[PDB]
Parts: sequence; C-alpha cells; structure tokens
Amino acid sequence: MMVWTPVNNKMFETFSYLPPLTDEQIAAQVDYIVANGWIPCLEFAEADKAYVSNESAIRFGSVSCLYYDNRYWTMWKLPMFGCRDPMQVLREIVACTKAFPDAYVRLVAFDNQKQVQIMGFLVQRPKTARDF
Amino acid sequence: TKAGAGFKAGVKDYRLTYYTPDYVVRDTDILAAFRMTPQLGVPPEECGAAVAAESSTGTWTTVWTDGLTSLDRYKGRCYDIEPVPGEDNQYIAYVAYPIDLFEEGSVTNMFTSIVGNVFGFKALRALRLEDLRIPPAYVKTFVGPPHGIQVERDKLNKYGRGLLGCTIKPKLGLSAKNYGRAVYECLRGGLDFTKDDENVNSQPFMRWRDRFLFVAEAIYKAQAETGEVKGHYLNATAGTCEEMMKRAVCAKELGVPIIMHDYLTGGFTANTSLAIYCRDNGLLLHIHRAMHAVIDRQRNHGIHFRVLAKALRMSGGDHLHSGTVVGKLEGEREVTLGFVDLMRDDYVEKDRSRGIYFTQDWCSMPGVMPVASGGIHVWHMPALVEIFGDDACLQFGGGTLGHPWGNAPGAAANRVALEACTQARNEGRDLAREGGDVIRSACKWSPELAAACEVWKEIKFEFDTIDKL
Amino acid sequence: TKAGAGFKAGVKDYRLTYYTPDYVVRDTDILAAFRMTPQLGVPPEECGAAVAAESSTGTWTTVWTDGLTSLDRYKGRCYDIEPVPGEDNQYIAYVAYPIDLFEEGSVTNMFTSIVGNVFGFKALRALRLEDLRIPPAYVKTFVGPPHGIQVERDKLNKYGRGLLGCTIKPKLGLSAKNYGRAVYECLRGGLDFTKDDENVNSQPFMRWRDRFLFVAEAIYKAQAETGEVKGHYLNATAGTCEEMMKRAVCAKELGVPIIMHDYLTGGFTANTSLAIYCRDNGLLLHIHRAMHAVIDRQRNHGIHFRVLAKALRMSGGDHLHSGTVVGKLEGEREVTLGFVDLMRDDYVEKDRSRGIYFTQDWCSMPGVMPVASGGIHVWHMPALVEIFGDDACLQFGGGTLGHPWGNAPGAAANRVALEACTQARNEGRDLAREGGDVIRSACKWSPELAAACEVWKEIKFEFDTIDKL
Amino acid sequence: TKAGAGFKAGVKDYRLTYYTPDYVVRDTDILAAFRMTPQLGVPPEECGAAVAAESSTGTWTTVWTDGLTSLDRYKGRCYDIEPVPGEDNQYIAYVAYPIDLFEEGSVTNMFTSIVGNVFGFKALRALRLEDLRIPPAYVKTFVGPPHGIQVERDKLN
Amino acid sequence: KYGRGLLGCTIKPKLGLSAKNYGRAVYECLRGGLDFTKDDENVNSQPFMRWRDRFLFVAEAIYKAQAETGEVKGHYLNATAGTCEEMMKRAVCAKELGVPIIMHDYLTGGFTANTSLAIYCRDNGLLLHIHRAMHAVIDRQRNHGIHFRVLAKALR
Amino acid sequence: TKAGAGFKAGVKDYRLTYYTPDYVVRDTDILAAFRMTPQLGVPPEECGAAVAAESSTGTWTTVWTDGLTSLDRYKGRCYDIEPVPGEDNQYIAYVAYPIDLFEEGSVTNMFTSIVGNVFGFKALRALRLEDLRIPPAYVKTFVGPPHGIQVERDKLNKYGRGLLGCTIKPKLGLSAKNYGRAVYECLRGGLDFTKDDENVNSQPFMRWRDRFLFVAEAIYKAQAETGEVKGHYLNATAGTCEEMMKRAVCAKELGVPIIMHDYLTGGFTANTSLAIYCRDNGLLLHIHRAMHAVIDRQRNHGIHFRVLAKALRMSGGDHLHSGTVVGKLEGEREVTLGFVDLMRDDYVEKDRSRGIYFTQDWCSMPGVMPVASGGIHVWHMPALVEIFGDDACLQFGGGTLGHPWGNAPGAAANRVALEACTQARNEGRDLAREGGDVIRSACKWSPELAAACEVWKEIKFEFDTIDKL
Repeated sequence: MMVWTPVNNKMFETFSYLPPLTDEQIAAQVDYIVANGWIPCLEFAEADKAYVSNESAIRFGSVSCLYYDNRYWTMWKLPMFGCRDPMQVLREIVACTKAFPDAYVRLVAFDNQKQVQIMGFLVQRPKTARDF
Repeated sequence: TKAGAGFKAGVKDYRLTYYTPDYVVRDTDILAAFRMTPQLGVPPEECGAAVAAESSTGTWTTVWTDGLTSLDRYKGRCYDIEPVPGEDNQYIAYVAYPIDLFEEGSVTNMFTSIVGNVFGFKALRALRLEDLRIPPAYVKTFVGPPHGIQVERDKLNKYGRGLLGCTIKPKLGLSAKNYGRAVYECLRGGLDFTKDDENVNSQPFMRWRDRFLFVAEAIYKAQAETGEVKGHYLNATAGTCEEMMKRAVCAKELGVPIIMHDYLTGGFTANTSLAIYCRDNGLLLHIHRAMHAVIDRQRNHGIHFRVLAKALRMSGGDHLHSGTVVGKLEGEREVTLGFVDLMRDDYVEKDRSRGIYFTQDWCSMPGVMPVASGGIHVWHMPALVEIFGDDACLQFGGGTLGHPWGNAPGAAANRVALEACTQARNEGRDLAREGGDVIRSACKWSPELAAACEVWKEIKFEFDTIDKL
Repeated sequence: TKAGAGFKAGVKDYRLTYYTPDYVVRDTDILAAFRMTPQLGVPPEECGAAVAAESSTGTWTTVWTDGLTSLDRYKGRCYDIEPVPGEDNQYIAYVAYPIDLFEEGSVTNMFTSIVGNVFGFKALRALRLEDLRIPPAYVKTFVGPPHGIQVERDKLNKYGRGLLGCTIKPKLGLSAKNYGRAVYECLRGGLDFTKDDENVNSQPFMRWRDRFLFVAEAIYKAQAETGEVKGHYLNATAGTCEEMMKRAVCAKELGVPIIMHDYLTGGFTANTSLAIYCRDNGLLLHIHRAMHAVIDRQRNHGIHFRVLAKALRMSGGDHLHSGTVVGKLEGEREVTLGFVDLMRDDYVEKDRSRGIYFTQDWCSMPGVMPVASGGIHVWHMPALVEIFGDDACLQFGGGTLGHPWGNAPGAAANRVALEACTQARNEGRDLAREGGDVIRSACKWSPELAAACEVWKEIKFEFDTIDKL
Repeated sequence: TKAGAGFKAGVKDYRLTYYTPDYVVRDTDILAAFRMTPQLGVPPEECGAAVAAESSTGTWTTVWTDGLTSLDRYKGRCYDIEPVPGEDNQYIAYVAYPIDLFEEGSVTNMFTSIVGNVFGFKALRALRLEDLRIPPAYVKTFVGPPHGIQVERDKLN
Repeated sequence: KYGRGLLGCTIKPKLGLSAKNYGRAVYECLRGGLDFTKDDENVNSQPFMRWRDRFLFVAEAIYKAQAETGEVKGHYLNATAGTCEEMMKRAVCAKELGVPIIMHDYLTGGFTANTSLAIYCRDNGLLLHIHRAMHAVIDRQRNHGIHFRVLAKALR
Repeated sequence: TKAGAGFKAGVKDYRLTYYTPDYVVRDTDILAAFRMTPQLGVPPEECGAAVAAESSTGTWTTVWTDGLTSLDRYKGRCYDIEPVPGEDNQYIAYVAYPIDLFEEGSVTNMFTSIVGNVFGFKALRALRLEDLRIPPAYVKTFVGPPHGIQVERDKLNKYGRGLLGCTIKPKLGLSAKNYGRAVYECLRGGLDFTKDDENVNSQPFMRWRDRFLFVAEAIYKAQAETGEVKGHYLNATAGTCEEMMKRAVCAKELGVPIIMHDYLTGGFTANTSLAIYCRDNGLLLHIHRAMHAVIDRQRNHGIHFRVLAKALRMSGGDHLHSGTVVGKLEGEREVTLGFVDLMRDDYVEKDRSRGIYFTQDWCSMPGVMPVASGGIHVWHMPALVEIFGDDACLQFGGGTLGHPWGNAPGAAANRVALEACTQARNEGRDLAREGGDVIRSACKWSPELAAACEVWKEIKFEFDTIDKL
C-alpha cells in the first residue's frame, strides 16, 4: 500500500472519488433536497467542455485574472420550476442521455435565499471511462 | 448650549451633564454597549457618564473656553444602565454618540474614539465591549466584504458540500521542491484548497517570489491534470506596506484566484486598504485571525466574539478565520454559532439570549464565509457537518499531512470522508448517531479511509457548549 | 536531524523534542521570556515546549512528511524555566529561536510567529510577555526611530528645560476660527507645542485639509510674532492607508514641522512604513499610544510596559506618548521609569530588579522622547521635574484651556511655572519640598500664576509607587 | 417569490404584482413622489404600478425565465396614491424602491433608473417629479457640497 | 457580417439577475440565433454584483458564444457610472481585453462625457453604441422644447 | 573623551591615542587584518595606530576643534600586532572599528574608509589586506547573493553532476546567424550553458538587441528539440548605467533564464543595484571577474584571494568566476580551494592554516556557485572532478569550439566525458588513476570522444599547488 493516481480516467469533481450512485439513491437524495427547499435543474456538458481549461487566455490581454473556461454546463430544456416530480427528472435524464452519447449529464440545484447554486451528483455519459 | 457658554471654573457633575436615561435615539446615532466594573467608591452612573464625557468632550478643568464648541445635540449621551447577574460590581453601560462627532467611515478615528480613549481610565477596574449600533450611513461609508458569499459561490464555480482543505506544516522552512511535491500531491488527492502559514511564505534564504513560482507550476497542473476546480491560499505576510504592495502586485501579474492575508494581525487600515484594492481588481480575499488568548478571550476585561465578528465584517473579507476546535482558536457552541451567524446572515433583530443589544440596519450587506482549521479529522466529521452544514472551508491540521500512506491517500481519505458524510447528509440521516457506522461502512472499500481510521482511532471529541475564555 | 526522518504516526512529547535546558545561545538567536499559568492538569514543561513547538513547526499528527523539513539548529527551543513567587501555578518560560526561522526584519511575520500563534492555546489559562532578546542583525533590519533624541535635539533648535505644551480640548467639534484663535493665543502666551486629538483633525463638514490651512495661517504668525521657536503636533488620523498617504503628501507641499500619529493604534506596519517615509523626508515623528486598560494593564494575562517600550522603539518614533498621570494612561513610579529608561538610553545590561531578562545589543540605536499629558498642573510641576528632569514634552489638559482669563494667561501661567521650576532646579534646590514656596514666591507678580494657583489650589497629587493594573 | 417561479406565458396585471397600498417603508428605502395624468382608458393604479414595474423589472411578454431573478423584497413597489384637486385626470403617485436595486452612490444609474426609463411612456400624457426620499445611507454615498455654508463662512474670511 | 438587419434582444428582468443565470441566458440566446444582446442600467452593476465580475462572466460566455456556434456575435455592455473616474475605470479595464461593441448612457449623464468617450473610442479603434432616454421631458415637448430632428442633429 | 576636550596645539603621538592591544571587540565591531611593511624609521605600532587614526578621525595639527566630536567608544582602535615570518620588515596589523563610524550597509563609505583612504600613505611601502570581520548586522544590511546556492539548485531544475558549458570565441565580431548556428549546434550536442564575452555582446554594426533575438530564436529549440533544460549566459556589458538598465529591462519582457554581467569589473554599486533588481524580478545572476594581474595577484602590495572572495560575496552573485586553469585567471590548489570554500559554505570558525584571521557570523548567509573557464579539456576532466566534485559550472575554452568535426560532436564529446567521469565517480573509482582508462573505455563508441583524445593528445596537466603571483 498505496499506489494513488486516477488511471485512464480522471476525477470529475464532487462524487467522483466514491463509487457511482444509482437512480434510486439519486431519487431519494433529490426528494430530500426538494424537502429542504433547494430547486433542481438538469444540465449537460460536452466531454472537452466539462473539463477545466485556460486556452481562451490566448484571445485576452490580462490573464489569469480569476478567468476560467470549459466548466459551463448547458441546461436540459427547463429548470424544475413548479412541478418537482423525480420521475419526470428521471425520464428527462434518459432523454438527455439518448440525445448525447459524447456529453456528460449532471444535476444541480439552487437555494433562492441567497440565490446560490449547488453542483451535485453525478457525472455520467454512455461512453463513461474506467471505474476506480 | 449650541455654543457660547461662560462656564464657571471647575468640573460639573457628569450625571448632571452626560446622563439621559430618557433619551430618544436618532437613525444616524452610533451606540455602544459595555460591561464594566468601577474601582471601589465610584458610583456606576458617575463612571458611565465619565466614560461618555471623556470619549466625547473631555475635561480636567472646564471654563468659558469649553463654551467655544457646540455641545447641544452634538455631545455623547449615557443612557439607562443595568447590573450584571454574575458579579455584583459588574454593570452594563449604554452610550450614544451622534454622527456629527466622527469622520465618515474613518476606521482609526472611530477605533481611537470608541476603544482607544474609552479603554484606559484608572478608576475603572475592568471594561468589556458587549455590542455596537452602527447606523446605515456609517455602514455604507464603510465598504464591507469585497466579494462576499453570494458573489463567492458563483466565482469559485463549485459548491454543494463543504470546501475541503489543509493547513501546510511544518511551519519551519520546508524546501521549495518538497513543498511543491506536498502541495501537488494533496491537491491531486482530492483537496479543494491548501493553505500557507506565516513562516511558509518567506525565510532568510528563500523569497516568497520563488515559493510562488513553485505554486504556479503546481496549481496549473493541479487543475489541468485533475479536471476539477481547485487552488491554493497564499498567505502573503510582510514587514512593511511597500513589501505588502510588492507581494500584491507581483501576484496580480499572474492573477491567481483566492488568496489570504494575516495583514489583519499587522494592522486594521492595512486590511481595509487591501479589501478596497481586492474590490478594485476583482479578487477573492481570505482574512486570517489570531491572538486568541490576549484579544478574543478577554473575559470580563475587553474584547468579545460578537463585537469581533461585527468589527471584522465592518472592515470586510470574503473568507474569515475561525475556530481550530482544539489548540489555538475557539471550539465552543455558545461562542462559534453567534459568531458565524453575524458573518453569514443579514436582516435580523437584536436578542439578549444571543448577547445582541443593538441592530445595525441591514439589507444589501454581503455574507462572509468562516474558515475552520481543523485539528481533529475522521470521527469528528459527523458532529462538524451536523453543527455547521455547508458553512466552511475546513482546512485540516491532522488530516492529509498525518497519513503514513502520503499526501495523496491522506487527501483522498479526507475527500472520501467528506463525500461519504455528504451522502449520509443528503439521505437526511441522524448524523450524530449514524456517523460512526457510516465511517465503518465507508472503510469497507475505501482502503485509504480504512487506513485513516486505524491511524486516527483515538480521537473522538465533539464540541463543548459553554465559553472557555 | 537535518532531514530524512521516517516518523511513525502520533504527536511526540514536546519535552523530548523542543526542550533543551543545556542549550547555549548564538549571537543571531532571538529569545523570548514569558510569564505563564497552565490549565489545571497541564505540566509547565509540556506547555513551554508546546509553545516552542507550535511557533516553530506545529502538529496535530506527525508522520514521515514532517521529516521533510530540516529540523536541527533551525527549530525553536525551550530553555530552563523558573517558578514565580506570586502564585503556585505561575512560571517564567524562556524560548529561543534561530535567525533562520523568520524573514529579515519582517514585523507581521515576527509578530504572528511570536504573539499570534503563541497567545491562543486553550490549555493555557494566562500568558504574559516579560522580555525579548533581539539580536543585532534583526535590530538593524528593523529601522528604529527615524530622527530620535540625538537628532531631534539639534533639529528643534531649542532645549535646556522641558518642552511645554497642551492637548486641545473639547475633543468634540470645535470650529476652525475658534480653534485657530485658541491655538494662536496659547502658543503666543508661552507654550512650545500644542496637540490635536483624533476627532479634532476632521469632522463631517470640516476637512483636515481646511483645518490645516487655518493651522498654516496661524502658525506662520505664532512663530513670527513671538520670536521663539514653537509649533503644533497635527494628528493626522485616517481610515485607510490611501487617506494616510494623502494626508502625508499634501502636508509635504507646505513641509510643516513636527506632527504625530495614532497610526500605531491602527497597526505596526503602517507606522513602520511612515517611519521610513519620515526618515526619507527629513521629518520629526511623534507617536501616539492608547488602549491602556486592554493592552498596557494586562496583569498576568498579556502585554506589559517594558515589552511595550521595546516593541514601540523597535518600530520607532522620535517622540512617544506615555502617562497622563491621572485618568486614561499610567502615573505610577514603578511603571513609568523603566518604560522611559528603555526609550531614552542605549548600551545597558539586563537586571531582574528592573524586570529585564534579556539584553538586545545596543550601540547606535537612537533614543525616543516621552510625551506626558498632563491632567494636573501647577503644584505637580516640582514632582514631575524631580522624577523626570528634562525628559518631556509635557502636554497639559488642566492647564491653559482651564484658566478663566483665557488661553494666553493660561499658557503664560504654565510657562511661568515651567521656568520657575527650572530656575529652582538650576539653583540646585531641594525641589520636592521647596517647590510649593517657589511657586508661591513667583505669584507675587505674575498675576496669571496667582490666578492659576487660586483656581488649581486642591491638586497636590504626586505619583503612587506600586503598579495599578 | 425569491426566485424559481414558473410563470404562464403572457403579461400579468401590474396592479396584482407591483402595487401594494399597505406597504411599510424601510429606513434604507428610496422613494419618489410623482404628479401624473394617464392617457385616456388607462386606470391610475395601472399607471402607477406600470411605472414601478418598468423602473424595477420590465416586460413585454413574461414566461418562466422572468422567474430567474429574486423578485421578493428586491422589487420596486407603488404605494397608495391620491387625486390632485386642480385637474380631474391628475394624481400623485408614491413609488418605493429597496436599496438592493441601485448601485451605491451612482448618479447615472440612479438618474437613468428614476428619470431616464420613467419619463418616456406613450401611455403617459404628462408626468412631473414632485419629491424624493433619499435614505441616509445613499445621502452619505452621494458626495454632496465640497465646502458648503459652514465651511465657506470661515474660508472667505 | 452584413446583408440583413442585426438581430438582438434587450435583457430583462432589469432587477438584479445572478451571474450564473445571466450567463446561462446570454449563452443560450446567442447560441440559438441572436447577433447582439443588450444590458440595462441596473443589469450593469448592483450592490452585491460588480460590473467587473459581470464582465468576467460575459467574457467566458462570449468566447464560447462565438466559438461553439461558428458565427460572429456579441453583447452590448451598458457601462453606466456615478463619477467620471468610475467611467474611465469601466473603459480602461475592458480596453485590456479589447472586447467588441459596447453601449453607454453616458449621454443621459452628460454631453461632454460622451464627446470625450467618442474621442477615446476613436483612439482605441473600438465601436460605440449610444443610448437614449427621457422621451417625455426631452423629445415630446410639443410647442415648448426639443424635437426629434434637432435631437438627431445634436446626437450626431 | 565623550566630547568637549580642548587639546593642546600640535600632534599627540598615535601610539598614545590610537593603540590599545588589550581591547575586547564588540559583536557589532568591524575588524580588519592587514599585512604591512613600513618605510624605514616608522615603528609598526606608529603605522598601525596612524592607519587607525587616519581612517577614523584624521589630523595634520590637532587643536580644541577636534574636541567638538564624541571620541570615547566611537573612534577606530589598533589592536595587538604580530610579525610576518617571511620578511624582517613585514608585520600583520589588526584594526578595530565600532559600528558608529560607518553608515548602515553603505558600500562606498565602508570601501572608501577602509581601503580608499588607507591604501595611499607615502611612508607606507606596501600594504596587503589579509582578512575582514564583517559583523552580522552589517552582513544583513548588505544584501548578499540574490538567488544563492540553496535557491539556485531548485531553480535550475537539474543537479547531480557538474554543469557543462563553453565560453564563446572568437571574441571578435562573429555575425549573428553564424553565432546562432554555433550556439544551437553546441547546445543540441549536449552543453548545459554557453557564455558570451564583452565584445560578443555589442559591436559597431551589430546591436546586443539583434544578437539577443538570435539567442531567443536558437534557445527556444535548444530546449524544445532536445527535451533537456539548457540555456545561454548573456554578458550584457555597457558604457553607462542607463545602457545597463536598458539591457536588463528589454530582456525582462521575455524573461530569459540565466544571464551574467561584468558590471563588477565596471563598478561595485552598479553590480549591487543590479543584484537587488535581479532579486526583485526573480531571475538568476552570474557574476564575471577579471583583472587578475593587477588585483588578484597583488603579492604583498594589495588585494588577496580570500578577501576578494569575501568582498565578492558581500556584494553578491548566484554564480561567480573562478580559475581558467591556464591563461588569464588562477589554477592553483592553495588559491582555489579557500576561495571556493568562502563562496560555497557557511558556519565555520577561523583557522590560521587556512589563512582565516576573522570569523564573520555565519547562520543564514547565502552560498554562491564557482564558474571555471576551462582552457584544457579531456584528460584534465578526471583531475578537475576529483578536486572539485559537483561544484561548477565548467565553461570550456578548448572543448566544443576546438573540435574539427563541428559544434555538435565537440559538445557531445564534452558531454560524453562529463557523463563518463560522473559514472566513474558514482562507481567510487580512484578517479585520478582510473580516469584515463575510463576515457579509453568510452572512446570505443563515442567516435566524438575518440577524435577529442587524438586532437588533445599532448595535454595531461593537473593543477599546480602553490600561489604563483
């Protein structure tokens, strides 16, 4: 003990250092997160657009200057305003998953008191690379 | 008198000149609440009034020349005072000052007037500051946090669980490539943010400039090779303001995200100027704090935590340091939770059960984020998460640099424990009682956490409740 | 070890790793002497060693990665410690640090290392700093007084008696033409130097800039019409360092004589940068001091007068404030005389009867001049002159602006009393017993002093001997 | 709502969203008093509410995306209004804004928000500004007179 | 790009929109079809949100809202301020990144402010969009003040 | 006298006023050891005392006006002196000065006082400087190396064998593209660092600016195409300080790694200011040295190697020049090894067998790296490695630009010999006798080294031992 290094695949942020969560675990945690007053949104990102970059610094004269790139996620049609049904979210995750094999799909939510967004579970795509 | 009074020689009774227990405050008035014990023989209203008189006007013999200034509505006023139940000679004094007496948002003038002049008197045995009313027109001429919690959440590009880190030790003198190796491995292992200490910044042989260049190589790859957003809090300490400005400007060239400074152990106006600069250059600013057994713990005899939290937020900072739990800073429920509430939240009235005697009106005041550090890891994560939630910015001192499998499995174990605790918290578990079994289950296959829990099998402390000043 | 130790997990006993009662110091070593009371159940050698360990290296779990740093001669060492006869749990701890651990002349790094980290611990009940050994290579990377006593004596163009003044009051809000009138009349009446308080400088309508223009108009004639060299100590206070620099630079344009600042109530590095600026611009710099009940008076629990005098002179100042006799700052014989001795003089060894535990080697360190202020006048001039001689810089607060015939006869009476005491002192009189009759003899025809001695006929106070904190 | 409202497609009546005749001001609130005559066919409470709505949020079709911002205590409010006893279609409107809506001590932002946006509308025949409540925290972040009357008296000698 | 009108949208709600929801709205509408979007006066700066950080979220969004679409597009920042020092600070920090076209209500603030900026814009080779406001108390003054043709001549 | 002595008209003997052989030095005192021969009829205590008197106070006839200054502990003192064994008229003088006499870290004041005034005297036949005691507080107000050996090892990113290079010749006039080709080829062949000479830098037609652009074009591929860290020492010489600063600042924009300057053949304060700038901009600085027959070789009449090494390090440099073996600079065992020890090392007390008469207090004094150049190659690599180890920075003059197969096989032969010697050193070989057979063993298949050993078949030289001044 102990060889530590992500082999062939990388650590895609929060909840990637633990074994993957199932849809039942995700739905139970969503139902709790909804109960606690957070508002979910379903979002997705291309594989080279979900992994942090600074290449765009080439266009700009003052860098690093807190600037970042390739961490922005695109929203799947609607945020969960009004209806909070987790099976609608699960069908939308499947529809998103069917639409993009090369892009990652993730859930995020916000606390409207300070209007702050939480980036949650789980980084997933049909072509998901090596398990740790 | 509004000016032009021919006062007879001597000193008039302070209870006949600076005491008004029927006073009606203005929205522009500055108020201060103090806990005091007079020397034996002096009436407490004579003492309270004398404190109000000396911090407003001052005298050692008054004649017609004291009639030259406009006194009327412009002089300080002592309001009704009360006894303290814990000690018979202790009283709470309440003093009002108008806006007319102070320069607008002037921190050394306010500090010298309110604390400097007041906390001196030889006929006063002990005096403790309990609260302050800062009117809106002085709050907004102050600047507050440059990039507070509702800014910092969108600026750091990540959030939804606590922010995981570690304090880099030994404090003495670690070589730049071995420091580069340790920082790289713990960030690549799963820490979000790492932190420097004062001696880690600069040493006789080694300049901050070159330590920073090893940080620059390390931070580029400690994002680039991991995908996840991470960084490192540079601590940036210095002897002169020219050196402070040089340290600022050379790191402006690289424009790194969040740094910290201990600058507010250096001086109040140094930190205020930096916060203005940080606002101007769009930074994020972490504020250090120390001197806990000579400032923060001034029992019945000076500074207290709630006034410290108000004073710290009324200079400003985006992150602010904050209990070590054990060792050198606070860890108590009746100390920390008020202190954090006064930093996190806006628009909330005064309450004597929370030791708040005054409300400073609120609305549009940024929040500021506590940074704890964090002397015990794995078994005290349940209580820490249940008490503080998604506050902190937890910079470990035992974790990471205490794991005999090295910095990456150390950081990975701390990261695994945070994610496992956050999964338990996401399921709504009864965390104080479930958390030991959550850790035992997590240890089945994270081997790194199993090693963390064999290595740290003697630490079980939670928090104490009652202040230990 | 110089590095390469494969330590097992845990925290090693500090008495076996940071305690060396056989150690002999180098000329480059920094030493500190502290008075301490541990929490009950804590060994004092564990506490002393733990303080030395935490200010050097620090640990909450040590493994092989703490073996990366070079420990050897580079780490802090706790020397042999002694009991105090004042209490059964009070001890004096002695801790040595090499030059290697701290950045060269770095005041926030030294302050944070020595005071910030150390004075926190929850297993420590109270800790007081008793002395410091500052080695010559850190004394000269410090800057000290820019224009201290051997410079200031030739720069002020006068000397041979004390320097006579007054503190301008009321503190509140005096309009510029009535302030101009009061300052002109008391300087033309006999005072050498007048002083502002923090609020006097700048108020909501009246800017420091316009107050300064009324000072310029008054000061030109308050030397020109009196022949004698005089001036006014401006105070100069500010909320931000940009405001401090603006205050400096606009008064560089008129290049005014001596000013003062509460900058060193603001912060150490602000004052250090200013002292360098004062060294650069050929100024003279007076240093203000306040917070006496929460800094200076910290009994067994923090800062003390001798360490304060060493710390104040190791940032620097040419004049420095100092006892009010009665009221807000000290007046005790066993407090003031040590404090002044550590400011005035050079090349002198340590003595336990004077509370000195360490000698900082001396030769070429300029002196710094105490400024007293001065709540009682006429009858206490004999004792003040007999105790302090031609030290001070005596700024009255009862005298001058307490005389019912106005600022000029007030100042004249204080000037007549200063010259009369100095003539008695020049005649080699038994001043402590003769001085009352010398003052009575003077009153025959100065009417101004006769009125001063009827108005102030009850103030006969001298000094108390033994400290009152 | 503090954010997250799934509004129906269209425009919702301003009198049910930006007009509150029982509102209680804060010490940090910015208020403006206006004398107005609506175009014929427009209710004066619709006009007051529309002025508060256009100076606060604005719309020309609202859907769920207007739910993205934190409306709650952060939006402008039209308080109770009164008739002018000199002309039948003239009214005095009272509009409150929280401190949250404007940049601190910013003269072109305050000017454009209060006068620029407001004094345009094709449904307004005439609109006159009658008074302003400037809260102390905006009065002191305004810079005001540099050397006013109590300074100028001593300065001119 | 030219051969048809320039397609855009005015960003609302005017109140106070948080930076990631603003970033999402701007990215999506530019990537969907728009050429240029515009901010209002309150969208530029708010107590909690600095123009400086709103600009940095615009920079991340605008780079990809050209790069991921393949078509030249941008966003009109509205630039508004309380003092001329604040106006110049707002100018100079966006000169560092030399972004394509912005707008200002500077000419609701003052005539000489806009004249000085137009010279600065000429010098730094930019492009300058000019705001207009106050239509009932300027433009609509029937027989008793300013009119549209004189306004167009004065503006040009 | 502390001041105020009315000395009688005339000259009092220096042996009765400036000679104190019982004196005990302070820790802050500056001490100097000199080897001297007086003119006939001048006592050596008169000469020592007169030197101390003229470097301290000076007189041509003393009267009461010399009484106007404070003399007491403030004047220079001549300590006990000893005979030189080599010559009947030679003596070693020891002279002490207090800290009070010289401005803090003032190099032209100290240089002019100690060397400038002293090394003039008509009645002194010859005077040679033998050692200096620089007290720690003057060592730390001096600036020393900008990026010393303990910084430079981690900054260059490569270490574990000597640093291989070559000195670029012909000095005349070589066109920039043929220079670019030669530099590229020798770096691609295996050199670590190349060096320019004074004429190579700038010529009437060819500007340093355009020579620098060919260095930039070459250097990008001379790292990029080889995968190994390498560079080129620009020499950067100039006629005015404005030109020196222009040469610095234009190459700061592209921030090239390591350069050198003969700035310290130009002027001491020019090099000191540049080293401060180099420290500020985080560079690395190589220092050139020349003038060996008129400075370094000054037999009994001036400068000597150990004082030169102390003086060079007390301005500072990161690398510093050092024997050519043959030709222009030293190659001797009793010259180089002391000189190198005084540059590399710290914390070592005085020994008369090593010519050390005075210890400057050590602890935190940056090291500085010897640069040899290096006229003879292949057969003298064993002896060089055996004498010096992994000091140097060996810049060849015969190697590379002496190989008739061109710059890449020249550099490759030197690189193969460096690695072969380092492998022999790693195997623990008896290198002085084994190295010849190691070179023969290497030659089987490196053809480049076989050609190197046919080309340089007559040079078998080691080093001479004794100083041949």
